Amino acid sequence: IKKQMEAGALVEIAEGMATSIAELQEGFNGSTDNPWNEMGFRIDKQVIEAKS
Amino acid sequence: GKYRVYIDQYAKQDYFTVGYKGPNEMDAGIYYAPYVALTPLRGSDPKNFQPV
Repeated sequence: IKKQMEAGALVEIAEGMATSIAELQEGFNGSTDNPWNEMGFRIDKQVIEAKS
Repeated sequence: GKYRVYIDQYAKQDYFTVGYKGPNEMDAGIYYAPYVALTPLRGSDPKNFQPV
């Protein structure tokens, strides 16, 4: 894939959402399938014991 | 002298209607009893946050 990008066949893109498919997300006027994208966070511990 | 006239905006062909209405409210021929006036309601579905 990295070889293809150098040749210009594939180029990275970052686009927005069309203002007609963005206003109606998860319901509203007769929409059927358009879930939002969400986030979150996890938090975990780490133990340690001494020796002699 | 006697009669009171009200114009029918959305009249069909040419009709004129005569009717009676006594001073006492009970002498009407048809009763229009309102129970509760317009009760406003507002909300927002969390699936899309769009006001309703």
